[PDB]
Amino acid sequence: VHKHTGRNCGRKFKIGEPLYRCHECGCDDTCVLCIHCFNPKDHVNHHVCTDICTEFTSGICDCGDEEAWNSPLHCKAEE
Ligand SMILES: [Zn+2]
Ligand SMILES: [Zn+2]
Ligand SMILES: [Zn+2]
Repeated sequence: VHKHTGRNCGRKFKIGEPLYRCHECGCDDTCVLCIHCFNPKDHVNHHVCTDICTEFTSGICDCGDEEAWNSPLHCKAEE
């Protein structure tokens, strides 16, 4: 399971995969969540940007890295 209780997700994105950013929740605009972690319940009427990962925008999921977020998140994998 994609659960990562007690630590950061750190799941590396692949080309073509969805990445989730939130204007208000994200510390900065490099702060991202993977599909397994992003919980819509955390972001009702938030300005959520879901992009498709390309060759350029390569990185990792920030779920569970509390320094990357302004609000406490509730991992979707944990459900
Ligand atoms: Zn994740
Ligand atoms: Zn997570
Ligand atoms: Zn949000």
